[PDB]
Amino acid sequence: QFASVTIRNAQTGRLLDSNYNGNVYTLPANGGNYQRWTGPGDGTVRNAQTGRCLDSNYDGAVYTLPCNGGSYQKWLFYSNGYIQNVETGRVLDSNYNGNVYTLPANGGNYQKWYTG
Ligand code: NA
Ligand code: NA
Ligand code: NA
Repeated sequence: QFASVTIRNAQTGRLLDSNYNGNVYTLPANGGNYQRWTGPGDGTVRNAQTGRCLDSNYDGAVYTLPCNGGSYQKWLFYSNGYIQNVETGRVLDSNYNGNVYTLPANGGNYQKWYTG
């Protein structure tokens, strides 16, 4: 479990962030609570500001939605930095533009995250 941690992309250095409309992206660190995330212990990754759950689909889109208990909202954190969706098996990824998505694991640094 974790409370109010940042989730930083190892490659870009940008932080996972989201808004009340459910958009997810990365931005440079700004100290705000939209850039913090909380993991209760049920596999969810909840935005500390909005309370919405990180979610994704088989096409690789990522977004936040009200927490609904489903497997698309459950994530596995690996000690090597992967963040894997339980339903799809795809891992969280992002780019220098700030887009966030999921892709099959390919060992790249864009799929490594530092959570703390
Ligand atoms: Na973050
Ligand atoms: Na979640
Ligand atoms: Na990942």
